[PDB]
Amino acid sequence: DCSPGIWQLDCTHLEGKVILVAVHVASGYIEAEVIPAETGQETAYFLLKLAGRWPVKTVHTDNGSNFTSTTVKAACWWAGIKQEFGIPYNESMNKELKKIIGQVRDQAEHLKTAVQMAVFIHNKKRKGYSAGERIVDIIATDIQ
Amino acid sequence: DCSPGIWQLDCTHLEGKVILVAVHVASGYIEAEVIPAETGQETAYFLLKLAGRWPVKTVHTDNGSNFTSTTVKAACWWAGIKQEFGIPYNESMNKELKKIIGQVRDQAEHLKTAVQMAVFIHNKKRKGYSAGERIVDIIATDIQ
Ligand SMILES: O=C(O)Cc1c(-c2ccccc2)c2cc(Cl)ccc2[nH]c1=O
Ligand SMILES: O=C(O)Cc1c(-c2ccccc2)c2cc(Cl)ccc2[nH]c1=O
Ligand SMILES: [Ca+2]
Ligand SMILES: [Ca+2]
Ligand SMILES: [Cl-]
Ligand SMILES: [Cl-]
Repeated sequence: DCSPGIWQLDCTHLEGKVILVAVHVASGYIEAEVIPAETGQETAYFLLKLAGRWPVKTVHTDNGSNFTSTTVKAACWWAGIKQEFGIPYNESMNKELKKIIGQVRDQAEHLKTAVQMAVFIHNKKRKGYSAGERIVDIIATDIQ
Repeated sequence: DCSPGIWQLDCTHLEGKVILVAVHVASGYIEAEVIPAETGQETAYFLLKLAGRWPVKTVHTDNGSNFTSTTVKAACWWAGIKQEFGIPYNESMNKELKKIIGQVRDQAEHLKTAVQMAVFIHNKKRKGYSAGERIVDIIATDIQ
């Protein structure tokens, strides 16, 4: 998709741990972190954090049951976030992010550190704007 | 100050808990969260997260000893962050953010939720651009 308010939110597993990945669809910009466990509390918290930082209008996921908890629904309600239905189920940021995580894995002891390093590398890499430059360009243009 | 790479990073205390607050100096845009405890590990982790999301060149703090830990220094080294020395010690986002936190405190059980709600309110409030609009404007203009 390409609307500037659309985000994709999924969890991946690595080293018996859970990584929450949010992708700004229009830009490829990512935010991610290791979460203690795959729960509605964690997801709702991540969403509130995301919505305070970017203009999040709609969120899609590849696992719809991710968004059934009362806590998630309350976070989306409070922040004014809707579920995206204009993206069908049939990218692979998860493999690409895991590729980068594997590249920097030894640069840190804890996976959570490695994940942030990978996010940094992903968002700054030019290919020629970076995802980080693209998101601010897309959002700033959408204001004016 | 007004350079687009300058951030201010402090901790506040509330309800026997610790809130890490990062302020984009040029825009007034904030990121914050409740951290388990006031440690170098927590600060370094916050900094890596921040640097992967925004172009962080320099960081100032009101408590210089915040940045003495080996872990913090390594995070700044890795991300290419320098300590800001162009801002002297003699804003009050901490009182203003605590004001908003107190306004929404009952809207959530856990302080960490309240804090994100306050960040959201702060960043979206027009006064007439919002801090959230100002930061993307400042950063996007600084690319082109
Ligand atoms: O390895 C981790 O997961 C973070 C970490 C780092 C570190 C911080 C930034 C980049 C890479 C590693 C660290 C670094 C030093 Cl010089 C000493 C203790 C340290 N202790 C830690 O826990
Ligand atoms: O109160 C918290 O700190 C978060 C939270 C919320 C909540 C989520 C977003 C905004 C406000 C509160 C919640 C909401 C419902 Cl409808 C049910 C269980 C819930 N349980 C929780 O832990
Ligand atoms: Ca319930
Ligand atoms: Ca040491
Ligand atoms: Cl280490
Ligand atoms: Cl509650």
